[PDB]
Amino acid sequence: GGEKISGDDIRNQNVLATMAVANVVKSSLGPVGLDKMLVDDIGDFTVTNDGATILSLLDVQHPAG
Amino acid sequence: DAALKVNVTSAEGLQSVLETNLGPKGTLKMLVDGAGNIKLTKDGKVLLTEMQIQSPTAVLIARAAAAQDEITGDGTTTVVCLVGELLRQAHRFIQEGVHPRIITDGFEIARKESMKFLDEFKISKTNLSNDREFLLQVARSSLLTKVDADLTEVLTPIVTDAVLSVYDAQADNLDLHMVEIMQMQHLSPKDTTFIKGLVLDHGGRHPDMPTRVKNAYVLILNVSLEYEYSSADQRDKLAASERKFVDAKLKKIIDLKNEVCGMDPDKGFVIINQKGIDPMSLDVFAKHNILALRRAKRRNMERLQLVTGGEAQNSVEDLSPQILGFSGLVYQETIGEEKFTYVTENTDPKSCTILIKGSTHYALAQTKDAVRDGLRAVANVLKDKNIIPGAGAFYIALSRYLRSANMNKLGAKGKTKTGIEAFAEALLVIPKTLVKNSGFDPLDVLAMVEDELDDAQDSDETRYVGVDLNIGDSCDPTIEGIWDSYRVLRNAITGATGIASNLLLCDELLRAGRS
Amino acid sequence: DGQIIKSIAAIRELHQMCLTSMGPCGRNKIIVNHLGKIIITNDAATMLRELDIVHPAVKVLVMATEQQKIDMGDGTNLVMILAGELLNVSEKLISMGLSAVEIIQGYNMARKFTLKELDEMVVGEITDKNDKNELLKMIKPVISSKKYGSEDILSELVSEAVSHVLPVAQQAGEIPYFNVDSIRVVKIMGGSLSNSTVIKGMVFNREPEGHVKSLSEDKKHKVAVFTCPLDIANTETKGTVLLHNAQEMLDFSKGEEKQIDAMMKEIADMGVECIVAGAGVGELALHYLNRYGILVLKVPSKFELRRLCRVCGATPLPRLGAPTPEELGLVETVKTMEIGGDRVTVFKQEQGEISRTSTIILRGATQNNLDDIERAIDDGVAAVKGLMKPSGGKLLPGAGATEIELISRITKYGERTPGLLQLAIKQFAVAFEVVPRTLAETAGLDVNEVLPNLYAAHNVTEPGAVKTDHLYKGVDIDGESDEGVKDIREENIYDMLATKKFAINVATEAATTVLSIDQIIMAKK
Amino acid sequence: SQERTTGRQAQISNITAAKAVADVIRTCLGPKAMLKMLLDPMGGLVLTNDGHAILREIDVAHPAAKSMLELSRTQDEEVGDGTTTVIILAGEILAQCAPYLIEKNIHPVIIIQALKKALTDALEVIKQVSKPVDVENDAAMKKLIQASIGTKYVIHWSEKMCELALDAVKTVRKDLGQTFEIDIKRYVRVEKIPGGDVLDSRVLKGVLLNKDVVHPKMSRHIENPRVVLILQIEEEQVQLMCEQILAVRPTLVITEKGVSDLAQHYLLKGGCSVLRRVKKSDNNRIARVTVGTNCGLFKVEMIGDEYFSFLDNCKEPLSGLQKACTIMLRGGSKDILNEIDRNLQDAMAVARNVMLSPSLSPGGGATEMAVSVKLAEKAKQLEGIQQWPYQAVADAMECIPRTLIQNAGGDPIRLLSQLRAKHAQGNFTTGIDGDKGKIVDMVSYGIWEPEVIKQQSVKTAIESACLLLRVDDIVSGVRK
Repeated sequence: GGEKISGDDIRNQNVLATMAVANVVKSSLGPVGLDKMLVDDIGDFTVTNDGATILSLLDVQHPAG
Repeated sequence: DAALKVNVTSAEGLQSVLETNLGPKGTLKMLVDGAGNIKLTKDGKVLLTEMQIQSPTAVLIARAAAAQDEITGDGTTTVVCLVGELLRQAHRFIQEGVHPRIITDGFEIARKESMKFLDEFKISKTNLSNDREFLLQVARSSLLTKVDADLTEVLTPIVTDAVLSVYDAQADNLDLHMVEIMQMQHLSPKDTTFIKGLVLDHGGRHPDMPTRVKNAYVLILNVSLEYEYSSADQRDKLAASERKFVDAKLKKIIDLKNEVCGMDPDKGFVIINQKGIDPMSLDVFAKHNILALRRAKRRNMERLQLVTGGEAQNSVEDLSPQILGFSGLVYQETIGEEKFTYVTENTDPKSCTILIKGSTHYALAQTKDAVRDGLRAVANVLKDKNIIPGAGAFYIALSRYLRSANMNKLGAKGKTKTGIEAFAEALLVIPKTLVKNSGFDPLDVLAMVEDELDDAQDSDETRYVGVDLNIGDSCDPTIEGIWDSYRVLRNAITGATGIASNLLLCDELLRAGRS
Repeated sequence: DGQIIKSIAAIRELHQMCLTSMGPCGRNKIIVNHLGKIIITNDAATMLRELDIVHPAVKVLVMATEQQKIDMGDGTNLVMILAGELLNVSEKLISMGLSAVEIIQGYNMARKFTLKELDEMVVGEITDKNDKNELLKMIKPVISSKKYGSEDILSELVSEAVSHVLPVAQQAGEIPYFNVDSIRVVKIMGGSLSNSTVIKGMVFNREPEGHVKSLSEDKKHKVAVFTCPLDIANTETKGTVLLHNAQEMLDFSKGEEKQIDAMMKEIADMGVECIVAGAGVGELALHYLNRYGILVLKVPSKFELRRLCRVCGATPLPRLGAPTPEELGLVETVKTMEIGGDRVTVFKQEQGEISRTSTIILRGATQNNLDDIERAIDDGVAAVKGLMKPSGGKLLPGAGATEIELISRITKYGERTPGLLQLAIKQFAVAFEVVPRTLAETAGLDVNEVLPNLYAAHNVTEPGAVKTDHLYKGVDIDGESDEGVKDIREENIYDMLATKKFAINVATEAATTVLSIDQIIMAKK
Repeated sequence: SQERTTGRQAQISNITAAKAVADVIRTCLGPKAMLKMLLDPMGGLVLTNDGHAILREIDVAHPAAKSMLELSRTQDEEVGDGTTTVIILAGEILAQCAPYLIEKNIHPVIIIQALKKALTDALEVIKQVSKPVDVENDAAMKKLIQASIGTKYVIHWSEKMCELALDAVKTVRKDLGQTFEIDIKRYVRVEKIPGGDVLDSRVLKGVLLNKDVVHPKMSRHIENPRVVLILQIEEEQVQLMCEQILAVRPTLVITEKGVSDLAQHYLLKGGCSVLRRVKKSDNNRIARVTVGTNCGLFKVEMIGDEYFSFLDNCKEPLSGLQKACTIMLRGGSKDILNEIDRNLQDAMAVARNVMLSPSLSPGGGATEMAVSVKLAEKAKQLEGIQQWPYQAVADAMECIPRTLIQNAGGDPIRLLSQLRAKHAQGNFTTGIDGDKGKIVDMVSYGIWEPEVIKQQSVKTAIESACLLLRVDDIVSGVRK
């Protein structure tokens, strides 16, 4: 149901896209960090420092991440 | 009459245009076009020129300012302000069923009664004694309505000393006698300096031109100085003959200059041409100590006759000692790519030259528009010795006589009374706008003015009560020194009545033509 | 409504970019115009000249920087930086609804007090203005106004060229002569930055196409400036040849060839080895000069010839004939030499005779970096104009430490004058903290710790004593800046009195100009 | 979907979320406050001064402003008293954190450290300006309710309206003997029936049963109405209940449904008045007080709409706990009755907070000026990194009375300059007059509020700003 990608793009486009998502969650590292706002689209949101909660609700279109 | 309110509502938005530009405490509005011209000023003639308008009724508003530019030229905002208050009263009283011409006829009666009380409110002053205290106070109120207080203190003695140069025992004031204003970019705009003599706008274009001279001899020219076969021998003779036309005139300049005194070339001499100059003439002008120019103007040459008695010559045929003038001292300043010559130490100069220095174009545009509008307003003050107390004292005082009439001036019952109460309250919007531009409450200030006028009228004492916008309290126009000319206010009320009858008497809007 | 939204949002767009344009840490930016020409410079005032700006309020502030180039032009990017901070303080007052009249009076009362405090900041006037020893204190911090890559070479070439490019006299008063063209900017790619030196001669870019034999030892060259091209007298219009007999047809070509021969021979009779020609040179002239070996000069229009007026000292003469010594200049040696790898016409004078002018050879690999050097050369002329025009430039604490002490002085001015404007002056008194805020942002320092330490180092004046340490105190730009507050006089970092005098005076009216705009009326096209 | 903001864009979008709304609510403060209009999805409008329904109907595109409504609900559930002078404080903080956030490159956690230290010094100021008063005097609470009702003309009816709620206040109380005067006023329900006069409301100390008796002409007196917690079917089944209660010989009858004809024979032989079905929630009101005994008197009244029943215990103990009662509100018109309910229903929380903290904090902008001076005094003493952020907190409390001045439209600089002297140095009772827009004594003019009003607000307001400083990235458009 689609095409395939080979070459150095897999070692780069898949890794760089993971680095882009990985650099986002680095702001919550340590007590001196900050917390991310997770909006539920229903009018309420949950601001938490938990990495398991943020990455679960975060949309990821790359299976490598 | 379904289309009657169409032109009334569309023209109502024209008041907010100049509303903030009225009064000494008013502010500025920026208007910039696509040609690169930045014009920041309170003048309405510039703001109504390139600005696109929607309602066509704004064209008649600009035509009403045509007569205000000749008579006044400054403080023309009150023309549209009286219309804006009328438009708010338009749909008010007309909705009651009163015919629009009935209200218009009421303004004609109120205008005739205003001129009767106009002579009693004004204070006649003597312009022969040349009172400095009166001129400094009137010029101060005019400068605050255009520029800020920084340029007000500087230009106050400048405008005062400028109008004192033009005067006579017959009260002859020529507006075209003192006109030319020097536009230069130097230092800061606040450094503008007044000069009682004459200033030249051109200077030597060659390093060998005279740097400093004392007695200058000006030679004025107009017509263009720049000039434009069987064997090659004819080509050399035609090109050599091109310089014979200029060299023939150079030989006459050498002999006629040394005619009077040729021993010491330590004085000044100047040749002024309209078009380009022949580079071959610069060799003769350098050794003979002759100052030359390139691309010089014309009208500035006519000012030598009004001071030193000079003459502006066109062709090269007529050369007389009357053309060559004299000067006590000459100070030549080099600014930019064009040197500037100053003529000082004049015997009895009859015209003063305004030297304005500044930074850039928009910095000069504020002062250039203020001097031309401020000088013509003060020049009209010396024309008519009758002076009207300013600061909106007449608009409030005249309303008191109009609100109470009864058996004095009545006419029809309710037909004329509608126009009387309309015009009486139509003049009260000006002091409300003056306070609104200052940021205070216009009603609390007006309430104290009405209470002051009631105490002064009941006490049986003649007093003029104004409005001080700086402290937000009442004042006396005589103490503060705010005054107005007779022709300014008389033609403003009469001019406002004529322009008011145009919009009120329009019955319907019609669209006809080829699409 | 125009000041709340349109005015603030449009000015703050370019205000964030100007934060890197001031100080020794100033950063370059890439700006491509509509024509496609790339421009790299660290001066924001140079940016605004070539930058296309739409919103008028920003265009008004551009003209303020152009006036600074006429007077100072050294570190004048604060005009855009200070006005942005003054609007930020005013933005708090706009939301409160404070009257714009009280704002205008706030700068007017502060400007009168600021100019009086500048007269108390002057220490150690330099009256020599000649030798490099006294000018080193003035020139060295001016070099810091631009790229810091090499501060030794740029400061040495300017201090050395004093006796070269600038007029030299025993005692020169009454506004001594100075010109922006006293230093020619020659950009030649290649060579190290250390190879740049000052040459008393002149260099032009062109290749002689002839037999030219360079005369070096004997020197003694005669040069003259010619307005018209070299040929027989030519008709400006288009004539018509008249041919009848064989005498007119055969002698038509011989007529123009023999006349130019005697015309060019009169120039050779004066021993003229080189000329100055503003116009082109005909083909018949170069063919006859092959025997005589006389130079021609292809240089462009007189804007280049204005430099040769001081060098040679010759008056342009349209006719050729036999130019008198008044129109004959002097040059020691004319030879085509290779400086930066290319062969160009070079006038090399060991000991020459030249009037109030010289040149400085610029050696660098990157041509884009040479554009910033040209702006640095204009700062050298600006430093001369700053010394020559006023009675003196005195000295002022540099590195943006001038207004740090001025904050404590103006803050007292508001307290000493109670009234409704007492709180308005205090808001404009601390508005000068943007200068250390702007530099420390590009210095890699945190303004949280550093800025209060700057106030704690200067205090009021000093501890109890008779002395001034605060005049010698300033922000540190160095890898050791984390240690504390470094001094200045030890490194001889100074400023000019006229630099902040003309900048604040213009910025006073420029700040009130934008705040005086009620609404901006625009139009199509 | 992403909708993520990083760098400087994250802080700018979150500050401007509640910044535009803060300027809209500036007309909701003070007795001179305006009335906001709302637009629902159905096109209708609701005109009220209560900010609870204002933020609920208005849909903000930024999710950061949605917490302010939830933060407003916390103050409404805990206090919910005089939201005109209270709930506006939720938006006076983030607006004052704007001047220095990104410009100084200060990390939000550094600001959080200054936020925690500001709460410590704020708790000492709340109880410092408070003064104790007699807790047993009901006349002091009469003038307190009259302060929050000034948005309407009900001041003429305030004599009956204030005594309507205050009679229930002293009626309940008493959840503890010693350690604090906890009570629950939710058991007292206010019924609003259009028509009639406010004087028709009957309230006193006891349990008010709102229902009727068997017949309207039945005897209106009972000696000791002791309380105890188609035709053929109703007469047989109900008789097995009401008559069965008579085993302990009470003179009062309480049933779920009405009384039939057969039951009237054996119910009336007891020599007293028989009470038919009682409201469901009325059984929970008497369940708190009390097989109950020691009931002093019974009374029944007759009026067209509904009828009344009076039940007076008059002795709870023989300790004990709170009593519950009922209130009926009869307005002059239909539109008048529904609008005045906001002031009367909030009167329960007015006196409830008086029992909590008998000390009284100064109102009318005097509390915000007192805190602003104390925060400005401790700023120069602490210094350090907190100098800049902790000083801006003092300016946040200073802009709150500026909003009250906005109703008058004058210059706050003239008033605030005089408040830095006569208030801080002079006394804590100095404040801004609401009616005249001048500086007068708050206690002498009659503007004052309980300590719980300012204590549970400012403490909650400071803690509400924590969520604003913890924002980093926003993720939406996925699921939940």
